[PDB]
Amino acid sequence: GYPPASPSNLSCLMHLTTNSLVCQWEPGPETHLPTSFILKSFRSRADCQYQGDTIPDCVAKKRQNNCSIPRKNLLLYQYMAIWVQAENMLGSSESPKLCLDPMDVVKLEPPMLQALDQPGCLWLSWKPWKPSEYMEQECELRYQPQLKGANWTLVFHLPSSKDQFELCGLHQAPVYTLQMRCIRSSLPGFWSPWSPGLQLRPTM
Amino acid sequence: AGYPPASPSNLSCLMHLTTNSLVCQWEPGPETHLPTSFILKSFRSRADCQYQGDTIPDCVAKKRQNNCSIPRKNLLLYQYMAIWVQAENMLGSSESPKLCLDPMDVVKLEPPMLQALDIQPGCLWLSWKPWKPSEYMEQECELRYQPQLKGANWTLVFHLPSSKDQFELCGLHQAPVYTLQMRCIRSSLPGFWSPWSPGLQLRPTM
Amino acid sequence: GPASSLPQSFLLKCLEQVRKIQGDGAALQEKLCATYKLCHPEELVLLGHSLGIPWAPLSSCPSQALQLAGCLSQLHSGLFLYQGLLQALEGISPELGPTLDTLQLDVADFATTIWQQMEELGMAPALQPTQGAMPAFASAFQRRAGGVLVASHLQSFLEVSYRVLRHLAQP
Amino acid sequence: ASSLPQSFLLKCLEQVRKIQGDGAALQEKLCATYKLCHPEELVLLGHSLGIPWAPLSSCPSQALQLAGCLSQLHSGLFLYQGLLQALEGISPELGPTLDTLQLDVADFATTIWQQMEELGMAPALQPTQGAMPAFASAFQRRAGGVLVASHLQSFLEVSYRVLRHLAQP
Ligand SMILES: *[C@@H]1O[C@H](CO)[C@@H](O)[C@H](O)[C@H]1NC(C)=O
Ligand SMILES: *[C@@H]1O[C@H](CO)[C@@H](O)[C@H](O)[C@H]1NC(C)=O
Repeated sequence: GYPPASPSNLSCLMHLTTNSLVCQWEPGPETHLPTSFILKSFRSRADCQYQGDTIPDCVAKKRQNNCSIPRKNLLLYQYMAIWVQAENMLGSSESPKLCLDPMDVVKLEPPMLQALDQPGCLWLSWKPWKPSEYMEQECELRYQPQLKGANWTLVFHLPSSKDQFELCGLHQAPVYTLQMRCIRSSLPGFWSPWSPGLQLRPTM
Repeated sequence: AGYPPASPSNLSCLMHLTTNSLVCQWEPGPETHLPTSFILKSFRSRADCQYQGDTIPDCVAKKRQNNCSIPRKNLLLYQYMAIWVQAENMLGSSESPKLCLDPMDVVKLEPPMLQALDIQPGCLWLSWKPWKPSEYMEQECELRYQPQLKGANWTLVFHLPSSKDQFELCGLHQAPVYTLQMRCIRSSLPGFWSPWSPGLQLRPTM
Repeated sequence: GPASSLPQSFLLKCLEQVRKIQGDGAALQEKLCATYKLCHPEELVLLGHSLGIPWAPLSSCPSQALQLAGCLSQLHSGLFLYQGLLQALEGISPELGPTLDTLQLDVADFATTIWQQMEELGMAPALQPTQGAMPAFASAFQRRAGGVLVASHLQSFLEVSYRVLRHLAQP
Repeated sequence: ASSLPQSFLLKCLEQVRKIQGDGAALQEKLCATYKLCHPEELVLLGHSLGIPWAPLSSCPSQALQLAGCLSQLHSGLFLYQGLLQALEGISPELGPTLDTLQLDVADFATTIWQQMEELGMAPALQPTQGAMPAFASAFQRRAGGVLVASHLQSFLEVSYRVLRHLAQP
């Protein structure tokens, strides 16, 4: 059949690098006719019941099944209704409306963890991903002696940055792997990915 | 006629402190016309429900009832568990996506016991204790008050303690009668707000 | 920084379990006093040695913050012990079976909860707590007194635990 | 216990920071692009160009149990919202950087207003824009930028302390 069906798994992430809300969806059945997807939206208030100012439609590029709303069109720190509409020569379909505040779906990148510049000790230092430095963050640091049995040891609720952080109790292997990830403190947000593994050597 | 089962949706669970059991309800979709059966299945897990722990006894649904209850004796409170519902029809089977919760994260709260106090102009004294069955839970409350008038506007007080022996609220000069209500929520952990307590209509002083 | 080897959600749930159980033991102690006018554990003090009511220590808690494997380990052994003592009371009596069963399931799960957390973070000792030596409680009275005592010890154990946990919750 | 919901105060603190980072970006650009690096050197022009200082009449708690402190925070943000608009972009090299700062200030002002309405704390007399200083020449727009950025910055440093207190995370 050819009627476009209601799209799904619609998600949006606020990209601080490009300062734009990026939304991606699942079209489904590969129709054999000239179809088109338009990311539609309007400013609203919490719970998205107040049909506010219409935000310019974002027409998806030809192959790509995603569109980006430039920040010049968003009102940060206020809710908005977003949905995608499929227009085909034989019908239309819409996705259920999503209700978010772009700042609640900010895509974070891992913090800058480094060995700083005592027996069985290590000194660390970390600063957050600069574009998000304005965000109060909380981080987890995970460490393990690099051995055949991958057992992760955690430190929770660490600050977004530390000039020098002395970690000790590291004598179970000559070298340890360390990673750190962060998340927005006290407000909605997703964890960042774990930073690339740091392989450091504990002072002998 | 006859059609095979549709994968159940809008599956939710709430922990009832009154009955001390996790109650889950779902949406079965299109009627099938066939004697169909639903079984709430689950297993204890860990956060993110990746960990495949112990099997909790299946909970089979009474006919036409679109909900099942897991008794406390079968739950391990304060640890996550994976829950899904399964539809078995003479022409097929379907399952809902798996839900991951800790029974205690979805406790269904009832409003606090707010009462006036049997004791300067425009004052009121209040007292509140939380809903007894949930007294072991640290809660935070919001109180709303408004003068009884032409489209009165709600005035709020946030981050109130779970209980207060006497709480003085003053400067209430807009009318001879004010309405007050209070609702609570679990503090610092997952939980839904309770409903607002039934309106108290109290007369300020003077 | 306010670092800690324990997640905060976990610590807050522990504090809530402590209160829930503290409220369960209170109910049990109320019942025993109402039903059998056995109201002051102090009066029964000497029967603890006589009956062999074990004690659960907490020596490893006011002296560590980012290294707490020993502290959780003890909290668990203790809760595990009282889980056994309460079981030994064989329900005390029909009138008390319900009240005590609530208390015992709540204590068992709290102990279980603590174990599984220790496993997840990688702390669980290879040695599962060799279940403590379980008391006799040979008569009705022994069960009734034992109950008052066990409840009294559980209570003291949880007051200390509450302080230890409350502290960890803010590092 | 407060008259304000913690989530609001926490978002306020984040907008202040976001905005303080936007102004730094601006001041960096002006210093990089036109070697205009020390606002102290332009101090005297706050007079010639008529650039006001947004007032924050010690707002810990006034005749208003918060109704007012927010009122001031909003008036200030509202003012800088205007001053930044008067700079008519400064120049093509800076338009982007300034537009970001301007939008972020506008929204923060909006956000505060709407919260005030939700709580019934909104001032009774809605703000009418004041006499906006004109930035005639390119230089006036460039120096004006450095100045407004510098005032906004001092305004946000105080606001952060005020809000940080109301919160106590
Ligand atoms: C939804 O989309 C995300 C992002 O593309 C994907 O990783 C995930 O597996 C999808 N989940 C479902 C249930 O479709
Ligand atoms: C999902 O199911 C519950 C239980 O029947 C219902 O109360 C709720 O309103 C449903 N969702 C929506 C958006 O109605």
